[PDB]
Order: sequence, then C-alpha cells, then structure tokens
Amino acid sequence: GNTTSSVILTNYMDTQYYGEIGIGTPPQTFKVVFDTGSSNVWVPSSKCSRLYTACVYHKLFDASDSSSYKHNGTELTLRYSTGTVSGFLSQDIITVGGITVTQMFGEVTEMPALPFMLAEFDGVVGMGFIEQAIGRVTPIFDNIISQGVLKEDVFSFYYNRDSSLGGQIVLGGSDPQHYEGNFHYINLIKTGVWQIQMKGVSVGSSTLLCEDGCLALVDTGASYISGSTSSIEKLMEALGAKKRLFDYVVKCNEGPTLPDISFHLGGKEYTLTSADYVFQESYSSKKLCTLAIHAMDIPPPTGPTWALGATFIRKFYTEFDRRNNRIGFALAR
Ligand SMILES: CCCCNC(=O)[C@H](C)C[C@H](O)[C@@H](N)C[C@H](Cc1ccc(OC)c(OCCCOC)c1)C(C)C
Repeated sequence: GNTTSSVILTNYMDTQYYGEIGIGTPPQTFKVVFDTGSSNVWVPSSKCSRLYTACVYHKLFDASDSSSYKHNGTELTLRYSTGTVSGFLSQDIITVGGITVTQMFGEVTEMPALPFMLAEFDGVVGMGFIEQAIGRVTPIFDNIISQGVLKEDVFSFYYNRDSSLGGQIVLGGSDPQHYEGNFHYINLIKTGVWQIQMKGVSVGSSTLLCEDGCLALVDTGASYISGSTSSIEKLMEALGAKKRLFDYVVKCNEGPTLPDISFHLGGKEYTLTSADYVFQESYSSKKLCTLAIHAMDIPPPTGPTWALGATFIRKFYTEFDRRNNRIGFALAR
C-alpha cells in the first residue's frame, strides 16, 4: 500500500521511552512502551484493585464507557525479565499513530508496585511475533499488516539522547533523516523472535566474551544492554565496576576512560564509546556513576540471550524487517 506512520515517543531519563495509543470509542488515552521483546498489548483496568498502588497511579481502562468494547474474558498472566502483571482479555479498537485496528488486549487487574510504581508509562505494545504471544493472541503488527495499508512490512525505532523529539517509530518504513551511511542487516536466527546471532564482545581491544557465537535479542522495551549474570560479571570485572544490588557503577573520575565495548554482528562491529554507556552526572573521585549495561537472565524460552536495549538503539537507528525477517542497523543522527 502507501501509508506510512510514526508514533512520536517521549524519552525519560534515557531509561524509559513511551508513545501514546488510544483504545476505545471514545478514545481512552494511554501511554505505552513499544516493545519488540514481547508480543501482547495490555493497559491497566479499571477493574484493578487500588490496593495495588500502581493502579492508583496509572490511567485505567473503563470499558463500560466504550461503545466498541467487546467482551472476552480469558485470564492471561504476563511474565517478564523483570515483573508480572496479570489480568484478562478484551477487545476494542486501538489507534496507533493514525492507523486504527481492533485488537485483543489485556486489561491488567494485578500490577505489582515494583517495578510498576516506577514506570512512567501505563502499559505495553508488543511488537513481537505470534509465536511469543501469550494466549496465542494476534498482535498489533500482524493486524495492521492485514489492513493492507503500509507500504512495507517494516517498523523502525529512533531513540534520542536526552533534553525536541524523544524518539520516533515509523510503521511501514524508516525516516532517512535520522540515520546515515547504510543500513546493515542481520538475518533472524529462528523466526517468531527478534533474536540475532551475535559473534563476540570486545571490551577494550579483546574478545573477552561472546567468543563462540551468542544470542542477542534486540529489544526496544529494555533500557539497558544486558547479558547473563555470568558474562556480565566478567565484563564488569574488566571495566573495573562494583555491584550496588542492581547496577554496576564506577567511580566518576574513572568514568570518561573505561574502554569501548564492541558487538560483533554480521561482519560489522558496533562499538560503544565509554560515554555511550556510562551515565556520567559527575566527574568526581567521590561519587558513583552507574553504567547502562546489566545482568538479566532470560530463560530458555528465548534466553539465555543478551538483550540489546535502548543503550544500543540510541546509537544505531534500528529497522525491524518483516518482509524479510531480518534486522538492519545504521548510524543514528
Ligand atoms: C511474555 C514474555 C516476555 C518477553 N520479553 C521479556 O521478558 C523482555 C526481556 C523484558 C520485557 O520486554 C520488559 N522490558 C517489558 C517491560 C518490563 C518493565 C517493567 C518495569 C519497568 O520500569 C521500572 C520497565 O522499564 C521499561 C523501559 C522501556 O522504555 C523504553 C520495563 C514492561 C513493558 C512489561
């Protein structure tokens, strides 16, 4: 076809990038993360008990105020790298950047506070494959694609640095005014998942890890670049960072000196300069700066896998190809 679309996203501390969709006729407006790490849509429900503090803090979906809603009813529990939300199915029309589809989503009535009370966004839009869709529910992209409207079965993400535009997705294409040089594609390893083959991580100058080929799931819904606890740990040893419970960190003076890390994808090497990965809010001997890499163990469903999140997409404009099943990288401008 010939439509092309984008949503515009807001960047929050570089750690959380959301855009907005509208469910229901009259629209209910919710804020959401467009995640390629999963494949289901959910937003909080009015039915959620406000004994859950998260619900008192996020907009909820009232469907009895929606003329288009449509009852469903099966339960559905979503598990993620880092939190579960439980709830039930339903349908109404959703509007993502001017394209309206009728999608089956989940109304969550169980939303745990941690980490939910810390999320600026209301829910999630999985841009994953049918395959990873819990409930075996068709996802937004496949439905949009059914409409016959895009010129291409492709969506791309721009994540900006921070403090105009926070980001931008474009459905049915790629804005050439946010990339440079050529795109470079990596074919999808199995299908029904955004996983690509990853050839080795270099810290500084040598493959400290990844060495016999590994998995890198490219995931827009994640904020940091992460790996198994076990290679994380190692990499960390190298760089010379500590643990803080959840994130490593280095002393700020040290900061603008940690070597570069590289990611070996398709004969090309994606290097991240030290600034790209440290969150430098100081340069002082006495203060701790944390890094934008983590440990995350994603289980055999798909993991173990390294996840390349926002840290990475923000440097390399990413296009995800449906028509052809692969992922291409280009340099963000
Ligand atoms: C159902 C199978 C799940 C498959 N995918 C995964 O497990 C991924 C590795 C992790 C998820 O994609 C995860 N990032 C999604 C995300 C989890 C999450 C929870 C709390 C957060 O805030 C403290 C958060 O921050 C996300 C920031 C994204 O901004 C771009 C993400 C929401 C949408 C559920």
